[PDB]
Amino acid sequence: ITSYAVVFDAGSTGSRVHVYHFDQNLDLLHIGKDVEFYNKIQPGLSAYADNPEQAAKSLIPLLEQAENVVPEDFHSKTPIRLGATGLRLLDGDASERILQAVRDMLNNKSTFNVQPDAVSIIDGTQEGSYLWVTINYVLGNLGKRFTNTVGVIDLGGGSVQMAYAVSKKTARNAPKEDPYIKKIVLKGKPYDLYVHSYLHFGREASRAEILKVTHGSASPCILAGFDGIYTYSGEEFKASAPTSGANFDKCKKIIQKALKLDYPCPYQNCTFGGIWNGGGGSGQKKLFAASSFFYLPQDVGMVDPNKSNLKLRPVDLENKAKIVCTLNVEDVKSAYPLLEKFNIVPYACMDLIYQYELLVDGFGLDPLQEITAGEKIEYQEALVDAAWALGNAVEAVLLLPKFE
Ligand SMILES: Nc1ncnc2[nH]cnc12
Repeated sequence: ITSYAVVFDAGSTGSRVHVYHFDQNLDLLHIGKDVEFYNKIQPGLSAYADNPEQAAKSLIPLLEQAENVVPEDFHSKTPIRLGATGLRLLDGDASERILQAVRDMLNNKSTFNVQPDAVSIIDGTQEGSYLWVTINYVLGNLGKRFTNTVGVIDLGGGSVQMAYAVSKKTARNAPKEDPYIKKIVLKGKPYDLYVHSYLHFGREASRAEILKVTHGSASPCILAGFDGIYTYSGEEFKASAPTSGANFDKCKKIIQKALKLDYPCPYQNCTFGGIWNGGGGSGQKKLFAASSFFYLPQDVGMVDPNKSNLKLRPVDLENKAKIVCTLNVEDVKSAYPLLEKFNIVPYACMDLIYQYELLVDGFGLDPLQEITAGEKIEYQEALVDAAWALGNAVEAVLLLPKFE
């Protein structure tokens, strides 16, 4: 009558296990006091790049816990999956050896149902599409017409993803690299998901794009009182404020350049960089913005304490940057200790204007349109990570006979 699912998320600095218990209607059942069992170990699979057998072994305590959580009679029919990030940055084919060692370990050490596609790297558009499933699952939209689903935007470190449901018309029309449409059937309803991952335009990566605009020169995107170097992907970028410090107007123009808003559009309409926007529409009217779209507001005191998401309009980011872009590093460090925790005080103005620009100029959102940003989303009384794991589990369970 019910089904479990076990999902590993092998991130860059640790590995996490999620176990879910779905009832007959695909609603999550509590496990203890949460809507999942969750645990984490460190370090991540990357720490064992040189020893793949040990990378897989790192996960064994988590697996054992998952084995104890799922009652033994269900084990045979319970899917287990592992999604890895990052891990691609590994030299030679250390990436693939690790994934294979994981497969071997799951096959040797567990009783769970390991499918051929169980262990993989979750790219870019795959992540965006799983996040779309997580969010629309949590909100009870699966099986509804595409127009009642909530599109997702995820500002990762390296990339930003946009995922939202479209018409079969729009899908069929889609331009002929990651394909722009991902077909997924959820609760028996086929969806055509517009999906795109923008490499270089994640939170960390975007700073490098921005600083490239000014080459060896000071940048007005940098706060007064920092004159340093930004390192991204082993490249150094000069990051020094001009004499007058940061400046919202000039930083914004630099950001507009960095985004390649003016890149010619080979299709009907584009976001930026010549990328097709997927045509917009009802599927993109309600949005949930994940990861750094939440972290930044949280770090500049926009979010109520003890909260994992918030409603905001993009104008809120612009208005925040208008103040923050007048401040220096000491001012911002004192105002916003979380930026100091994360070592990104100098980039406060840049980060805000970037998010405002990306949303409005880039993705064509109305600056007054409310969106939800969060790292977690409410499900019953609990919070679910606004990430790919749950969506991955949902998809896995939906392949079972019965769940349909
Ligand atoms: N508030 C935060 N800022 C930056 N990175 C994070 N990762 C998790 N929480 C974060």
